[PDB]
Amino acid sequence: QVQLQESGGGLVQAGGSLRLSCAVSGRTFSNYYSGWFRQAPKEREFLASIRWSDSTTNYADSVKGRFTISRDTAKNTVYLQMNSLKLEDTAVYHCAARRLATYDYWGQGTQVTVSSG
Amino acid sequence: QVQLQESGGGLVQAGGSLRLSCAVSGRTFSNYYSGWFRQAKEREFLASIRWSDSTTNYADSVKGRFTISRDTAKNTVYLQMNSLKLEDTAVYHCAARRLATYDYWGQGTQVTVSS
Amino acid sequence: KTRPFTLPNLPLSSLSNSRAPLPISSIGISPDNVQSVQFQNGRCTLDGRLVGTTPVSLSHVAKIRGTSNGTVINLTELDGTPFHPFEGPAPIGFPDLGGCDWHINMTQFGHSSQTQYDVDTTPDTFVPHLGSIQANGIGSGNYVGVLSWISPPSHPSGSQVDLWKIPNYGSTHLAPSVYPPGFGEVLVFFMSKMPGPGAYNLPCLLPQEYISHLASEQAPTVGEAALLHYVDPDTGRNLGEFKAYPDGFLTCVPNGPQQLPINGVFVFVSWVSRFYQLKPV
Amino acid sequence: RPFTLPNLPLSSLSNSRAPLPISSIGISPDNVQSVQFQNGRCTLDGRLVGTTPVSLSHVAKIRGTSNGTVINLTELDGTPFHPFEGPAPIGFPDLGGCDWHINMTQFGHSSQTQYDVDTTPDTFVPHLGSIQANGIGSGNYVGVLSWISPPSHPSGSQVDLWKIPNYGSHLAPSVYPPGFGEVLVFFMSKMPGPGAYNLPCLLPQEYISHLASEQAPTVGEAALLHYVDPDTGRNLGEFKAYPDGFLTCVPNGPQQLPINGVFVFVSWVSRFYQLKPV
Ligand SMILES: [Cl-]
Ligand SMILES: [Cl-]
Ligand code: NA
Ligand code: NA
Ligand code: NA
Ligand code: NA
Repeated sequence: QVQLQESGGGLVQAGGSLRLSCAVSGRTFSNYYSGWFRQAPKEREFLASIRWSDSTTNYADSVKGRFTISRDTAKNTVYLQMNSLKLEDTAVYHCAARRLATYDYWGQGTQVTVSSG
Repeated sequence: QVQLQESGGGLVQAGGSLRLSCAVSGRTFSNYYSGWFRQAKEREFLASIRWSDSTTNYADSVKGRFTISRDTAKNTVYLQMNSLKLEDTAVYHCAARRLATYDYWGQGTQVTVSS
Repeated sequence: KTRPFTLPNLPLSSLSNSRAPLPISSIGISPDNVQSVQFQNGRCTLDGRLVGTTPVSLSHVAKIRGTSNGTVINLTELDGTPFHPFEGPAPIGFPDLGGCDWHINMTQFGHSSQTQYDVDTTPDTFVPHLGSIQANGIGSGNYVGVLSWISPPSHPSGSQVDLWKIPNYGSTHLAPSVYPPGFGEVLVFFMSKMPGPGAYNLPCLLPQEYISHLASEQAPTVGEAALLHYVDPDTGRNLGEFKAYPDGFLTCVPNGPQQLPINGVFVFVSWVSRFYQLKPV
Repeated sequence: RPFTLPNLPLSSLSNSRAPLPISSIGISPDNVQSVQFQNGRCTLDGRLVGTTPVSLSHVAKIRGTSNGTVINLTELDGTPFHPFEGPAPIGFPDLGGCDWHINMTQFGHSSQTQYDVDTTPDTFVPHLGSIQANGIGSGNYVGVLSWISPPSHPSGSQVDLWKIPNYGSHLAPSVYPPGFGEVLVFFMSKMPGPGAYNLPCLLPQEYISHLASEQAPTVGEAALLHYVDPDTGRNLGEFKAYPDGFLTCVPNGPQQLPINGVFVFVSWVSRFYQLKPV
């Protein structure tokens, strides 16, 4: 089965940076979009996607210029580099995969808590 | 537009015969199925024919008595109804299906069998 | 008719042209000299009625089948059953690319090898409406052929590839022309790259997978036009308003659609009147 | 969303392992105990598996750049193919047990070229992104499977389209008959070439694009289907579709059924639901 596993969350000071990772395994399809979502307690919010083959990226306005998505094809891992973190960025962050237009595969999520100190 | 036009209905005596025809015109697709139906409660399928190879399919109620055929030059489908029974009284419609659904219908023709 | 109108929830660049078995690579509009189109493949109404030579499956698109005697190819239906000339243009699936020479890859059941069949659609021998086309050197036998690549038409000499045209099937009752409907709207086409000695882009009115969806669904056409949004599947953002018309074509008002990403999804919003004014794309 | 299948006659639909019309329903020979096709794989809730594309325009095709010795593969839209745990780029042909003859064309160039593919040698490694050029000159090409012939190796072996090729030097999973007298059901197409070849697949391609769009939740262990005559509405045979994306029946067989019928969903049932023999 396709498996997505996030890592890298935790407590970070507002204005700081955090890098999340998503390990993709069990994949039989050669191309797809990897996406990062988050959910606060507040419907789930799309943040960023990257096409596996050519690394085409797509960002939500909420994070454009602060978050950067990338992927390592040798390690089959997708990353979300989150800079200038805001208190409102506190959420559980999920990676997901869409083979066509729908995100059918989801990781379990990693909590990110942005603190004032 | 695709047009189907029946002819040949009317009054017929029991034990007799009637030949219905259905002229198909305005068609841009080269192959399809033509079917004959009748209704007295619910509509009853009687026979269908594939345009290209004349493959037929009949309801058990009429097998051996009704024959469906088609003339590719006249673009006409025929329903030959022999040894007619009182229970054959109904309004008869021809129809055409490009795929699995009969989307095109004729206006219908009344067939009245008397004894 | 059990379900309201919908379009597949599939990204456009994953779908196929309906005039050749080619992936969709862009959205396009026609050049200024193209005032209407009359494609015979890729024709399906919004309530699921196929028109012209259009098949429901891409496995029948831009294909021929028939028997060569060395001089002519006598056409059949693609499953080998008889083709009966009629008021319409050609057997189901027959290629409809005007304005070019065709190069059709011919194969056989029960024989090795493939053969390239070169088709000029302009001569008096090209009469698929009557069931025959010139063999142009294809030896006697039974063949199935699929369009492989194209080149400029052999006649008139020096003319350019023009895929907005259809071929001269006769020596014919055709699926009807599609016209821009007014209100500043222009026809929208799904484009595919076609192999051959140029930068050829083949337009069609509907992706093939839309056709098989509409033909199965047969959703009631309950308005004069279906308002669509072209949506980003990640963000859900509306990238542009379009109208789909019952005869089976889309329009927009350009500001254009050629600059839109090709990985979006067309989504039905509402039935509207033909007078509904679109926001420019 | 309720589960449905397209209201389209089978003989109007396409194989999902090659761009061929469906010409019959079939069952496998007794020696075939499972299948593991990599194209034509889609779950009942609409998840593609293996190399399966949603569109026939991508089925049994290759794309890449020859240097005269190897073809370095790309995705079919020309963007990079990245070797991964799986078998090959999306759309790559999955016909084992034969040599392939692929019709190669080029954007911006005239002509076509037949590419002859033995899938057995050490150089056939689409899993690692390359296959032998076997005389195809340098350039960028798109290829589609055109015809097949007996496999070059093992010497003298005959065509066996129940097999998949040796992609390597992680696959869509195998499909097994589930018990209760049930056998796998296949949609067959005539494949060009010198023999009388019949290519089986698990699902028509148009079913795949339907399921992928609908994504109806799989609310039972099996979907009871009827194969229906569109003229009379008569049930010609009971079938079950299973979540991984395959059909079964109990033969009395399906090979004698007319090919112009329609599969219709009837009800979700348990995996143990006993079918009437066809
Ligand atoms: Cl069809
Ligand atoms: Cl795809
Ligand atoms: Na124009
Ligand atoms: Na003929
Ligand atoms: Na002509
Ligand atoms: Na190998």
